[PDB]
Amino acid sequence: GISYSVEADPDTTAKAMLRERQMSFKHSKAIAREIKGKTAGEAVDYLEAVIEGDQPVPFKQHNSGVGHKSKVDGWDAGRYPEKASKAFLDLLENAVGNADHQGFDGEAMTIKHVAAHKVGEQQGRKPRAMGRASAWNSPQVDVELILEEP
Amino acid sequence: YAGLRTPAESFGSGRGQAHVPKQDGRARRVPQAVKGRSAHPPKTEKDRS
Amino acid sequence: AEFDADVIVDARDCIMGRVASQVAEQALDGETVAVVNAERAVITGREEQIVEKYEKRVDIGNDNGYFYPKRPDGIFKRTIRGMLPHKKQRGREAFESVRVYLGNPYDEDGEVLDGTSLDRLSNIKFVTLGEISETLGANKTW
Amino acid sequence: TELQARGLTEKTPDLSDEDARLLTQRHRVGKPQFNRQDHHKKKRVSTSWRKPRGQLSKQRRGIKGKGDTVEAGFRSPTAVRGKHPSGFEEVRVHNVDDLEGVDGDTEAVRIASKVGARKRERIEEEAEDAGIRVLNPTYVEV
RNA sequence: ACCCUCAGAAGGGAGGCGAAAUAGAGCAUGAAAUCAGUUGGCGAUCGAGCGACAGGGCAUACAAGGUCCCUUGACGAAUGACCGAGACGCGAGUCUCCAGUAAGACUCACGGGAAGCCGAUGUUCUGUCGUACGUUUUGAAAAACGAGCCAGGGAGUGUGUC
RNA sequence: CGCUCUAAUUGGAUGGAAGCAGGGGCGAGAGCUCCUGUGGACCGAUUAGUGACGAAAAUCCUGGCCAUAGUAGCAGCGAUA
Ligand SMILES: [Cl-]
Ligand SMILES: [Cl-]
Ligand SMILES: [Cl-]
Ligand SMILES: [Cl-]
Ligand SMILES: [Cl-]
Ligand SMILES: [Cl-]
Ligand SMILES: [Cl-]
Ligand SMILES: [Mg+2]
Ligand SMILES: [Mg+2]
Ligand SMILES: [Mg+2]
Ligand SMILES: [Mg+2]
Ligand SMILES: [Mg+2]
Ligand SMILES: [Mg+2]
Ligand SMILES: [Mg+2]
Ligand SMILES: [Mg+2]
Ligand SMILES: [Mg+2]
Ligand SMILES: [Mg+2]
Ligand SMILES: [Mg+2]
Ligand SMILES: [Mg+2]
Ligand code: NA
Ligand code: NA
Ligand code: NA
Ligand code: NA
Ligand code: NA
Ligand code: NA
Ligand code: NA
Ligand code: NA
Ligand code: NA
Ligand code: NA
Ligand code: NA
Ligand code: NA
Ligand code: NA
Ligand code: NA
Repeated sequence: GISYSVEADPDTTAKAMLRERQMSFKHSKAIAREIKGKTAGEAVDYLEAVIEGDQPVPFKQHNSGVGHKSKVDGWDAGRYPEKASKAFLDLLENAVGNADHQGFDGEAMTIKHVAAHKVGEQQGRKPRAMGRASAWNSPQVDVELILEEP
Repeated sequence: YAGLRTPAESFGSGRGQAHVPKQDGRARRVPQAVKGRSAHPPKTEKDRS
Repeated sequence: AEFDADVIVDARDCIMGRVASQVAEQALDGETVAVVNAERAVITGREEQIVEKYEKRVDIGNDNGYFYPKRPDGIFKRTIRGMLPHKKQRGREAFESVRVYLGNPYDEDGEVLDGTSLDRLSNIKFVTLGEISETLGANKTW
Repeated sequence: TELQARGLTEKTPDLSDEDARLLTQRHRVGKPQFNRQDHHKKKRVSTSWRKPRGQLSKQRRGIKGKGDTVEAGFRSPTAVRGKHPSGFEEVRVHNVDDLEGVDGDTEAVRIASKVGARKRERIEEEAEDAGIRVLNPTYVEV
């Protein structure tokens, strides 16, 4: 697994992590990218809107064949990855909770750092025609989050 | 006989593969193959005197 | 709309190629040039063959394209571009500091460059850029 | 309160006029990188020099722009070949006894990296006393 | 261990042990290919063997390199004037003298200056040259053959005789 | 020039060896060497030997990995639930 790739002052910071999550790593890069700089509470409201289908997540890198979305500003392709979004909500619920237990105002803290990392693949095999089998794997994702006072 | 204890055979042309002896889909015997024989190894017969 | 030209060249009764050659050289030396009275610029030869060459350039093309100008405005501009490495930084800068005009939008009368003037009393086989454009189908806006 | 290197760090060797001239030449002329052909085109191909053997190799054929090929004509002047940029001739040192016979006017010493701090301390103080510069000195808070 | 969080013997947070947890369980070290975030340089008007050699921009903690810039002066290979005077040429221009003079690369000395400053490194811009590599071939950039990328592995050895 | 192990002679290391990463110096070059960080126990030099001693390639071997791609398939069958 990963370790926090960024320095964090304990007196003004809160941390959280997700480990070996079986979810789309590509959806994860997109979500992290979009919620960084936001307030913990803002991110939560954002992700809930994504899950609801009222707010699209811009797909700037992994966008092949992705249909354009009108609510996407400055870009075109976007989607509503609910699974990875739900996992991020768990990450934020934990972070904000850790933050509160430390005396901070969890929700009001800024997302100083958020990043997904592909830690591996749960390997699978799919039988194909002609007596042959091919890979059918599941990505494993770690994600760090550092909340900071503003 | 190190590396020679195998009936590995090459499939020849046809499957987009190099003509290398294989056994159970695994290369064998030849010196460039992992687990293959040592091409020119130390030999007991050599006069070291 | 205003062009601070260091040099204003008068193309009336002047050999387009010889003017262009000098305007190219100067623009590459840092000079901002303005070619005036392009419609009255001239090219020597048999009008019929001259026109065929330019008509051919208009007809040439495909999807990728071969945009060839019909107005004496562009013809001259393009003629100059061919004497400049317009795809290189220095070439493009020089070309962009050169502008051709129909008539004279300035107060000053342009200067006649040496060796470019054509004596009408000694020549009958030549054509006016404006005449070429009219033949090409351009709208005589001059 | 600040960091200062032990030893005669500013010491310079005394060279004949001809040696200083040749040293200055080597520094001025320099040499090409002499990196292997196409090392930059393939990660699996390292920079380490290999004579181009290809029958069709552009570098082997001496085509301009494909890099210089190793030749004896590139050798540095005999009189200065191997000298530290300062002009000193280097002497590899592992202990205190290695300092014996070393001319501090003409040679500077380089303590092998493997030598520990305890032995370096003795070597450094004993070298300074003999008027010998240590190219890789310890920096202490003076 | 304890506490908080959680659907939770999960995981996370805080905490504890140890010289070291980036020694926390397929747990010594931990390369490359490569991925996430981020820094420097370039960047949505522009052209493709990706570079070599020159020269500019921007970027740079220390260490392990310390040089570099301008006035002037000294030395000064080959090469080598302008101007002026005289003399020729239809003319472009040339001859003689000024003069092998002034100039002339490198190097040095005096005085002044730089410390991102000189080298060097990253990136990028400009100039010149440039259609990989290896092999097959008279002729390969080749619309001839091979390789997705990287790491590791991968081919003159022994006896006898001459 | 570089690699392995042997021998003689002779050195380095927990006051931090090998290795790795980034960086400085030397050599026409093979390659040598230093600094910083990491690492936490081994490592050289000279001379004489030794040899399963040097890779960019063989539709080379094994392993790992990127693009392909959040793409094809998860519809088609007289049993449409
Ligand atoms: Cl993925
Ligand atoms: Cl067209
Ligand atoms: Cl061009
Ligand atoms: Cl006429
Ligand atoms: Cl030699
Ligand atoms: Cl010199
Ligand atoms: Cl041989
Ligand atoms: Mg689509
Ligand atoms: Mg079957
Ligand atoms: Mg074996
Ligand atoms: Mg390379
Ligand atoms: Mg480990
Ligand atoms: Mg043939
Ligand atoms: Mg190898
Ligand atoms: Mg010895
Ligand atoms: Mg080869
Ligand atoms: Mg493979
Ligand atoms: Mg596709
Ligand atoms: Mg039905
Ligand atoms: Na994209
Ligand atoms: Na929009
Ligand atoms: Na949009
Ligand atoms: Na067997
Ligand atoms: Na024997
Ligand atoms: Na003409
Ligand atoms: Na056309
Ligand atoms: Na540069
Ligand atoms: Na071949
Ligand atoms: Na070739
Ligand atoms: Na061809
Ligand atoms: Na593949
Ligand atoms: Na071998
Ligand atoms: Na293959």
